[PDB]
Amino acid sequence: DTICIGYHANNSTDTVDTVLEKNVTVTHSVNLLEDSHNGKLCKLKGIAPLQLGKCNIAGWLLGNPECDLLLTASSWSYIVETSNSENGTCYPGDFIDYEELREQLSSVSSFEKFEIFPKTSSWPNHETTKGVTAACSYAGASSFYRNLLWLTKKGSSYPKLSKSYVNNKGKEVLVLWGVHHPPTGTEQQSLYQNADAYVSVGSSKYNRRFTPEIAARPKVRGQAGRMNYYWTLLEPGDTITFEATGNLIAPWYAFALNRGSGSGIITSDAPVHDCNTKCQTPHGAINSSLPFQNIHPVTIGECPKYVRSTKLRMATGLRNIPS
Amino acid sequence: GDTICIGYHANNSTDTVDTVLEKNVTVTHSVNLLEDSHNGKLCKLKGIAPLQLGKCNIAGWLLGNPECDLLLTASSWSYIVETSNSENGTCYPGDFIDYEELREQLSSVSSFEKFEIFPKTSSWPNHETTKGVTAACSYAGASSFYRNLLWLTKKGSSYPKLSKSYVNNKGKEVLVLWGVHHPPTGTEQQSLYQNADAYVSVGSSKYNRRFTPEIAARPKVRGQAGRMNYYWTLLEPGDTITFEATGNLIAPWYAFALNRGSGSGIITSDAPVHDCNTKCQTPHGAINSSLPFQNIHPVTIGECPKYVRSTKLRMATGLRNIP
Amino acid sequence: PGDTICIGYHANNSTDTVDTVLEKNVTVTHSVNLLEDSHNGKLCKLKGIAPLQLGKCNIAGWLLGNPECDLLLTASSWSYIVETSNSENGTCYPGDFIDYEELREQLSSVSSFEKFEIFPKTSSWPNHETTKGVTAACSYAGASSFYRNLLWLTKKGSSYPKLSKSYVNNKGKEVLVLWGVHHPPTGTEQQSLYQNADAYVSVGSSKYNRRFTPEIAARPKVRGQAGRMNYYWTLLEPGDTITFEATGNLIAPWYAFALNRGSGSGIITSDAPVHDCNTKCQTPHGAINSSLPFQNIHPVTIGECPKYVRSTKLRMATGLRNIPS
Amino acid sequence: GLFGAIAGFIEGGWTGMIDGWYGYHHQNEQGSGYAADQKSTQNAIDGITNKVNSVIEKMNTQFTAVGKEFNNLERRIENLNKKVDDGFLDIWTYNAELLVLLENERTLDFHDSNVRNLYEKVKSQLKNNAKEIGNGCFEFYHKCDDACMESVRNGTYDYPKYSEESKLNR
Amino acid sequence: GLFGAIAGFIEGGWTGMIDGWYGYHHQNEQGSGYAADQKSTQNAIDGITNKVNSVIEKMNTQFTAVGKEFNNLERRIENLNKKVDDGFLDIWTYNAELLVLLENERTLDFHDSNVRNLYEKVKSQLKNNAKEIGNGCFEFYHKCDDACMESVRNGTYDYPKYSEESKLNR
Amino acid sequence: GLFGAIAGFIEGGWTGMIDGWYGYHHQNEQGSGYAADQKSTQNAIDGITNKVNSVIEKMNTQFTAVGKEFNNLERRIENLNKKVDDGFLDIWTYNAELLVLLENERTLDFHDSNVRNLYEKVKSQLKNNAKEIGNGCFEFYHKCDDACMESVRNGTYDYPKYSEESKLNRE
Ligand SMILES: *[C@@H]1O[C@H](CO)[C@@H](O[C@@H]2O[C@H](CO)[C@@H](O[C@@H]3O[C@H](CO[C@H]4O[C@H](CO)[C@@H](O)[C@H](O)[C@@H]4O)[C@@H](O)[C@H](O[C@H]4O[C@H](CO)[C@@H](O)[C@H](O)[C@@H]4O)[C@@H]3O)[C@H](O)[C@H]2NC(C)=O)[C@H](O)[C@H]1NC(C)=O
Ligand SMILES: *[C@@H]1O[C@H](CO)[C@@H](O[C@@H]2O[C@H](CO)[C@@H](O[C@@H]3O[C@H](CO)[C@@H](O)[C@H](O[C@H]4O[C@H](CO)[C@@H](O)[C@H](O)[C@@H]4O)[C@@H]3O)[C@H](O)[C@H]2NC(C)=O)[C@H](O)[C@H]1NC(C)=O
Ligand SMILES: *[C@@H]1O[C@H](CO)[C@@H](O[C@@H]2O[C@H](CO)[C@@H](O[C@@H]3O[C@H](CO)[C@@H](O)[C@H](O)[C@@H]3O)[C@H](O)[C@H]2NC(C)=O)[C@H](O)[C@H]1NC(C)=O
Ligand SMILES: *[C@@H]1O[C@H](CO)[C@@H](O)[C@H](O)[C@H]1NC(C)=O
Ligand SMILES: *[C@@H]1O[C@H](CO)[C@@H](O)[C@H](O)[C@H]1NC(C)=O
Ligand SMILES: *[C@@H]1O[C@H](CO)[C@@H](O)[C@H](O)[C@H]1NC(C)=O
Ligand SMILES: *[C@@H]1O[C@H](CO)[C@@H](O)[C@H](O)[C@H]1NC(C)=O
Ligand SMILES: *[C@@H]1O[C@H](CO)[C@@H](O)[C@H](O)[C@H]1NC(C)=O
Repeated sequence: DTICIGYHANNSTDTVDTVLEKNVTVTHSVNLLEDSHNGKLCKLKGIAPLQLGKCNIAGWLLGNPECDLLLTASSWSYIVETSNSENGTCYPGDFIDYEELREQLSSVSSFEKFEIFPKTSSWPNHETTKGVTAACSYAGASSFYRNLLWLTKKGSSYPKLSKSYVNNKGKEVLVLWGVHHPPTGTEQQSLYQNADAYVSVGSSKYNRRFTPEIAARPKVRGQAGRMNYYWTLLEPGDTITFEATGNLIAPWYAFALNRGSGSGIITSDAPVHDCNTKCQTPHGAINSSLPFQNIHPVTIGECPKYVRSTKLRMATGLRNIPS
Repeated sequence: GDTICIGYHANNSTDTVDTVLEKNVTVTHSVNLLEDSHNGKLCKLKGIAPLQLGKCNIAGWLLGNPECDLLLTASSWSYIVETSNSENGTCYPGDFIDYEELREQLSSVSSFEKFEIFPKTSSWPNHETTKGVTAACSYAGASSFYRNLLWLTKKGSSYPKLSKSYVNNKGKEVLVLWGVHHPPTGTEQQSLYQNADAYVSVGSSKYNRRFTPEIAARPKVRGQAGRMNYYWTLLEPGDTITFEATGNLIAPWYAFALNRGSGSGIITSDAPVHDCNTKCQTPHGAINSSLPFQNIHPVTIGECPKYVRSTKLRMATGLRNIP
Repeated sequence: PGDTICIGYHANNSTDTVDTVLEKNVTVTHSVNLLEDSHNGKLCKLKGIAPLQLGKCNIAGWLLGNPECDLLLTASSWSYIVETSNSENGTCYPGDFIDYEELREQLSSVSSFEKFEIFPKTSSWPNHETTKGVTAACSYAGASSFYRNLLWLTKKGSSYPKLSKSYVNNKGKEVLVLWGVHHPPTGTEQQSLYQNADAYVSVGSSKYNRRFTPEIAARPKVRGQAGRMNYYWTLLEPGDTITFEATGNLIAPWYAFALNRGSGSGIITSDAPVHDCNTKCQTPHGAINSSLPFQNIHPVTIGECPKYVRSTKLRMATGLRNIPS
Repeated sequence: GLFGAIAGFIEGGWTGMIDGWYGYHHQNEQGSGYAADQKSTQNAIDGITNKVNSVIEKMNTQFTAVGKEFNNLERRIENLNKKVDDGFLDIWTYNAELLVLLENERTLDFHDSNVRNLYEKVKSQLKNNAKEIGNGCFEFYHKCDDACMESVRNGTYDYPKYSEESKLNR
Repeated sequence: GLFGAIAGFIEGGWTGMIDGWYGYHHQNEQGSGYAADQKSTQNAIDGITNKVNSVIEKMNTQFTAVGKEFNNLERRIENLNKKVDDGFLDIWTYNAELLVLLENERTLDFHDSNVRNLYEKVKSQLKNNAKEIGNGCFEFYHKCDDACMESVRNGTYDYPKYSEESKLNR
Repeated sequence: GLFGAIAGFIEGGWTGMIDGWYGYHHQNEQGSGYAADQKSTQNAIDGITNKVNSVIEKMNTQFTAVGKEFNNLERRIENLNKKVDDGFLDIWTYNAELLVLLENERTLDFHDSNVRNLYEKVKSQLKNNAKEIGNGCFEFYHKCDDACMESVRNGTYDYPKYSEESKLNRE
């Protein structure tokens, strides 16, 4: 009579690497590396992302006339730019501290847009109806940004304007404006009358003064002039005051901001869908409890840690020796 | 029958360790690698006490905000302490240019000699030196001003051009601070400085600026629609700094000859200062430990154990305990 | 008294030692060193291309064309750029080289260029003075001189009319354009040089746009000059145009550089001698020739190198404990 | 390989034994059969389950991480941000891969150890009441019915009881 | 455990043996007692001391490290600074916790091995002059006085000396 | 060591066995000599080669890395850059040193294990046809000439063939 000691074998074809030898077949193992996603852009906390489409952040917040679909946007789980996100500033110029504004937006989960300076009643002594350009066309006609107002001389006079807004919204307000720089002194005169024009913007914390920089530049979208774009975050209770004798592209609409965490701006050409996820990448969503993933380093939500690995399989059972 | 048995030690230890295969293993001996104790006090390093800013911050100290008078004598420290109430900084509203860089500079200063760079009573014979006070900087019931700067105004109905240089003969870097005032109106400009169109210029071997007042009413802060910007520079040994102005200069009065040292820093803490000594300081308290790790605070001054998020790091030295 | 067989293991005369967790300095029969600590003490070619030796010049002196840096006027291609501890010729006229550190960062991915006369001196400036812009601060060979790659324009007669001058980039690659802005110490010198008290310089391309206005301040002499000059640069993209407009104070581009981008280059500081050898891996102390994973020679490396660590030894046991006894 | 049992003095595994990782094959008059060892297997299961949960537990999930943008005059801080991201990624990739390699070696050796310990356990129960073959098998010097076998498996084998019978046959 | 001695074929430890980690308990006609094994315990103490010191020595101390301040237009670099601090903190917490986990496993197994090897050393000294009980104990076939016992403890047991007596009784 | 053989019950190594890591010394009427065990030696060489290569493979090479410069008003970012460079250097130095320490231990133990398993392999082949001395040696209870020895070395020793001769001499 006999008794033997022995160990399990099965038909497992799972392999793992060890330090002394590669590709060892084991009876059981577990994969620690997620390499699968659903190829879509989903909701988080059941909230849909904001798809900018052919627009970028600048085109959205300024209201580039190509971005009118976004006018209604007010809340999102994250923001999506695409490979075709080219509509931003349609009048050439510099968007001052643009990358910083993008970083700010990354912690904004919603806003309420409102008419900070109503076009019809804010500017009785200035022309509000002629500030359009072929650089920002819409429907084959010269136009302009929807959230800013290009003020010009009424008749032959641009009197000193002074306009203030007090922030009674109970939260931060994002105010955007521009300053225009004609290419010639006669153009400065046509638009604004005053050769020695200035723009001054002040709040409790912001304080800047701008003067026209008149010079011929290479034409960009037909324009030898430039417009620089500016922004500030006005704190609850604070006031912002504009004073100008020309060259002000005035705020028309502004944005009362709601801060939230875990949001962000991603770049992706993946389709938006009605599904819901805990973890989103620019390639697609992940539904996994595995500790690692090799899908993408950019993530929104709660995700496995990105690593460059192709295989992370941990042995749990033993060397498989079925002979 | 006659016998010998081979065996191992057991004792009354209740020390437990974690291993890969099993948690909370009781072992006969062990060493804790994790420091979790501190004395709750801010202590001296190398026998030198920290500088307690108290209700002031770094700006309030270097400018001499009138609420900061207890610091007027401070000359050397081991590290600098701000508190949750370090609120007194710039009392007249405006921007302190490169303020964060100045804080970083002061982080490698271990002492200084404060000196009267431009004595108030003898430096400014053609200008008014006694009227430069403001309700924005009130102290003890009266309008006042920074102790280390001097607000020059017109003498009678005249503010003639001033020109003033200082040569650095201190044998080390000198920190010089000044301001430029921007009134809210032409009326106040003329009232303070007489000259409607004024400037301030500052030049050294490395610094070069002409400042022009920017006259505009901003929202009132601390009762002021005007603004004052604050500037600073480090003057190298042998170099000269030259100030010229026809108005709007908040002149240096006191400057600081800097001694550089390493291993210093600024921390924020509400813990009390005491006459104790340590080699390692955190914002929660001092640490006296030769252990490799601590979970007390990531901010440390001196020679400290490495900060980790762990609650337990216990290394087995003896064996499994089986009594 | 029977036949016998014993089981045993190798010993030899190896003296190699390794450290282990439980025991230091264990002698083993075989082992492999993973830490490279040897170099040849020279600066070598990479891909068979020599480095550019700035010598007594620095990158500012090279690009602006400090007259002391004339031996570099012919440099056109390199594998990396070498500054030394005596690289002191740069901005001979005192002032600030704006975004200089950014320019240095850009140059780290430039492997060659073609210098060209962007605005020829003799024909570009018919209404301004082109021959009086020399200074004792930039003296060469016994005489007042100036940067080779810029041109200090001043007033002709009693007038400095508005200039406007453009260059279209037809080079098929990025063109690095440098210029300067002079800041006299007094309003009087402003008038004597440029006539216009209210002068400006504007520079614009499709993407770049900046206005410069003299900042006139009394200030000390540096290299004999109370004036200052600020130096500026921009990268003009293929097909784009740059336009200079000024009513004074412009130190105009004269020569500019069409750049060729290349990866894995950079700027190092080393006093080691350049030699006619080739390497895959260069550090400031010398070149490395090694297939080892780690090195403790220098954290700065150019090419394809082992990883820098502070270790003084990394020796893996491969054989067993050596017990010859 | 470390403990000499798996792929060693016990040359091969048993596809016939499906209810556990380690166990016994017995053969007597009353029949033959496979029987997993509940205790050894279960201790191996708790151990490995703990190993895996511990590996996973040390790995913080990743919360929102997205790109930053930089303008054409911020190339140094752009390159710094890139040095930071690439450096952390190199380290985590290294840590993940190395932890799996080393732990896999340890896991296979652990199973080897468990088999070996089970073998020596049985060998100490039986002593001279059986002889060792060299391949994980013992031949008894007495009749061991399924009751006896069972005793051997659950560690209650009574040696003295059969010591005389075995001494005789032996 | 990996080597099968501690909490293994030697069920438990000895609160009675206070002067070392490993040793012996004997009973003869002269009396009983515990005695630590100097050689074994000491080698274990040197090894463990070295392991602890190596761990500590690889963790170079933290020198002054404080927060940085950033203005309201420096959010990108403030966030970069935070990413760097958190990232290094993740890595060091991971490395510390993991090193202690893995080394603790190794230390326990080192001890287990030290006990196994001690038992095997005695076993090959005694050969068939004693019978193995199986619980870590040997019963001699001859009289083994205090001097004989001491020779077993210090590795100089004279097998031939007692082979004849033992055969007789065996 | 962990497995008790090297510097253990087999007290020292053999400078006379030059062609392998583990092996045999025999003595019989025909003569004496050393012979490496090819199977165990080659298995160890393969393992160790794989270990070294796996170590190197996880160390992707360093491409061009040159210093960044900062102006006098960029001290915070200069210091951030230094914190990053120092932090990564601390980590990589730590990983390289520790990996070599731990793996060196594992490697020596692997050798100790291979010697122990070779010894136990021979022991179980021979059984009671030889007596264990205790120092890694076996004395045969039967004559074992060169062909017989080679059968022990290549793992084909025939215990039953020599059992009767052995039993006569053992008693
Ligand atoms: C929303 O975003 C879209 C996409 O970016 C913009 O559409 C582009 O507008 C630009 C600017 O006008 C167009 O670029 C221009 O193209 C002219 C001709 O382009 C050729 O190729 C296109 C596409 O293949 C053809 O449709 C076209 O018939 C031509 O064959 C050039 O003449 C222009 O060059 C001149 O001006 C530029 C300065 O801007 C100079 O640098 C040049 O040297 C030269 O003097 C110019 O490059 C582009 O074609 C449009 N693309 C598309 C896909 O439509 C929208 O305008 C934008 N809308 C708003 C309001 O933001
Ligand atoms: C030293 O620091 C202390 C503590 O920070 C500081 O005392 C504080 O001063 C301010 C004075 O502005 C006080 O806050 C004010 O409270 C009044 C009364 O309720 C408000 O009306 C004020 O708001 C008006 O003005 C604001 C602009 O400044 C407007 O935004 C607002 O709409 C109103 O018009 C203002 O909030 C605060 O109460 C005290 N706190 C204490 C503890 O005394 C002190 O002034 C500092 N001193 C110096 C010289 O630096
Ligand atoms: C090229 O670089 C060299 C080396 O730096 C420059 O030469 C140096 O020029 C400085 C400034 O003129 C000299 O320092 C000065 O010396 C005089 C006394 O002789 C003193 O009065 C000044 O205050 C200052 O200390 C320095 O001596 C001189 N060194 C050498 C080695 O000659 C040179 O000017 C540079 N040339 C150009 C065109 O960039
Ligand atoms: C192994 O067995 C399963 C069922 O237990 C069977 O479905 C499968 O085809 C087999 N797999 C392999 C790899 O042989
Ligand atoms: C994700 O997978 C789990 C289990 O695989 C499942 O229960 C859950 O419904 C899935 N969630 C989504 C959103 O796909
Ligand atoms: C444990 O044992 C030691 C040694 O006998 C003794 O000093 C100590 O007081 C004991 N501690 C406890 C908690 O029993
Ligand atoms: C060690 O051996 C090598 C050849 O194997 C020989 O060349 C060298 O001289 C020897 N060294 C000693 C210690 O004699
Ligand atoms: C092993 O040794 C025997 C006896 O010397 C020999 O005849 C046989 O061919 C060998 N087998 C192998 C593995 O080559």
